[PDB]
Amino acid sequence: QCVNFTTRTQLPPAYTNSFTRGVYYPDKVFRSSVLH
Amino acid sequence: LQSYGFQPTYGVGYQPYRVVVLSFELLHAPATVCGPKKSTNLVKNKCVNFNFNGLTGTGVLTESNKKFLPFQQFGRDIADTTDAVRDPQTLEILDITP
Ligand SMILES: *[C@@H]1O[C@H](CO)[C@@H](O[C@@H]2O[C@H](CO)[C@@H](O)[C@H](O)[C@H]2NC(C)=O)[C@H](O)[C@H]1NC(C)=O
Ligand SMILES: *[C@@H]1O[C@H](CO)[C@@H](O)[C@H](O)[C@H]1NC(C)=O
Repeated sequence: QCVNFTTRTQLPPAYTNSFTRGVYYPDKVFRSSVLH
Repeated sequence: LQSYGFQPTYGVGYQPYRVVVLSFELLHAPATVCGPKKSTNLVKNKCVNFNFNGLTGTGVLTESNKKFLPFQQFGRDIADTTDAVRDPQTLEILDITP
């Protein structure tokens, strides 16, 4: 069922500072005490 | 899209050729499937020729204390050599040193 719920509701997009996020595991290998 | 034309009267090259391609990746992730090679017993504190999921080697086996995360199968040194492994049957962590 298609429903046309009003509109996009004005302009939401604001901005923020992503300090040190977005870090994921690059490979499926265990490592420790190393600056990879 | 353009239509293939395949009839038995066509010669070599124009005939249909069924193709199967495998796109498997190896040994930077835990193994899941392989051949009929049979598992043996486990021995420790002895220089032995181990074989864990296709990774041959030589060294003594000792129960290490490193906590392998479930997506992790291998542990590596500075020189990219394997250092610890999780046995595919018993999920304990074993140190490997030649
Ligand atoms: C939501 O909006 C769309 C377009 O604004 C509607 O699509 C129209 O549907 C009518 C029939 O009810 C057609 O005559 C128009 O040509 C359609 N417009 C377009 C641009 O395709 C849609 O029907 C609306 N949703 C509902 C539930 O009515
Ligand atoms: C592996 O599977 C066999 C039978 O499929 C079972 O007997 C054995 O206990 C399993 N390994 C472990 C470590 O439990």
